[PDB]
Amino acid sequence: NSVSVDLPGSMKVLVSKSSNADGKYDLIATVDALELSGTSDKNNGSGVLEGVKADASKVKLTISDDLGQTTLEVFKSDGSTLVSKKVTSGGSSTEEKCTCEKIITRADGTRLEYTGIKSDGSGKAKEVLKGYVLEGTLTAEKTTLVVKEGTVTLSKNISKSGEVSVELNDTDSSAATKKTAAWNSGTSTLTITVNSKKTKDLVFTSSNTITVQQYDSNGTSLEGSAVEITKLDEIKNALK
Amino acid sequence: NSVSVDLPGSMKVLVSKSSNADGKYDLIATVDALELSGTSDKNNGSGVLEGVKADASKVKLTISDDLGQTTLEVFKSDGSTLVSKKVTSGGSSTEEKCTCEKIITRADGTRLEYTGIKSDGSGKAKEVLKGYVLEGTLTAEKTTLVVKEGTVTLSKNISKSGEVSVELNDTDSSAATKKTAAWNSGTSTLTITVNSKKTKDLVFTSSNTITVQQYDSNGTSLEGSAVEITKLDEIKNALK
Repeated sequence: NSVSVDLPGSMKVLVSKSSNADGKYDLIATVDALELSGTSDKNNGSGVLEGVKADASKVKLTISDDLGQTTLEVFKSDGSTLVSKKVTSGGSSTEEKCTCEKIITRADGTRLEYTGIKSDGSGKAKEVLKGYVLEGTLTAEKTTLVVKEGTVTLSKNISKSGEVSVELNDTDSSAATKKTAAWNSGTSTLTITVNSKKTKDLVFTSSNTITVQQYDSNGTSLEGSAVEITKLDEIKNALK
Repeated sequence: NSVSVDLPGSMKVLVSKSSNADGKYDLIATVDALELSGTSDKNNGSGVLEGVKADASKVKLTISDDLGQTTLEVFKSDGSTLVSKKVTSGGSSTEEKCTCEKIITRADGTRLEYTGIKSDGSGKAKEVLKGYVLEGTLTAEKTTLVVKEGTVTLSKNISKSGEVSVELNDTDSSAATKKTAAWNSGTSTLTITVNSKKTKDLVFTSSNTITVQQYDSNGTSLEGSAVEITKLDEIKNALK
């Protein structure tokens, strides 16, 4: 049947031995476990092939009419989004990608800074607050800023819709110092529990601030009043 | 005459007191020492203004019909290139920019890696060679990779067209240890001169390699034969 043709960048394209009704030739080529297929005016392997990934991508392979340069363009589920582009024009090959960044400046002065936003909506994220800085990552679903203290990991998740929800995971094994948190979305309050007893209430206010309130030894009543967090060290302390 | 209108992000737009022939109003607004002007169906300041920078930019200011959100889009000399975009929708304002990257893999395995490519064609650049790594910057005119040794700075410039040209600047003041280089583009050879005497010949080969040859004490004849550079330390030595 078809014949294989060698292409720069260690690629290979299959082309039919004969043409079809309208004089065009078949082209079929596998690109890193993706099957591209198309038609061509010629029979030397040049032309345009196309295919899709598992994420419903749109891959376009363009082999120059003289078989000197191969252009592999990746596209989203629509085929109208220049994600990445690899051009092998003989000996050398050049790969091209792009990243974005978003700086949100809230009225009170606090900020959300997103760097290296991939085309899949992910990247690195940083929240600048009054007195401290939280760091973490960004996905299409949520920004996650992480604070770590000992074996405790506090995670503040800002949903794409700007919703705020906090969780806490402690790799501590002893059920005498192990912390376990519960989130109340109505009061935006994370209640920590150590040894079956409530211990601390962390409020993530509408002012983009965090307040700590301690429970009494009984584990049922809040003592004193809440206190605004002024520095990262105080959050770490609240996680101790 | 006109009246000023306050806009989120501490902006102000001037709008004519009366309409014109076709019922449209004038809008004029200065944005960080750029004058934007346009017409509107309304008289509350909403609408589209436009202007240009010194670099012949194309600035588009769009004030929502209810004066709640202001979108400032920057464009290149053509007005069809989304460079940057700042949206102030009330209390908070979000600024958006994008960057790109290009990885060139030469046949021999050496690479040119460009990160953080601004819209003006500039960014950071890195050349990966066989045994060492050169670092530097990228502009629309040339990539410049810099090696530094003492008061000597060697600069290898890869022109946009891929041309290679090397220069050397020594902040050394004494004309007894001060190095001064001369570039021969036919032989791709940089000849260093210390104390009026030729001392070293650095050849930047077509193999993406550097070779060092030492001059004899006389300063006219090349001794031994050229030697390929295997590590950054050897380049630094050649610059000593």
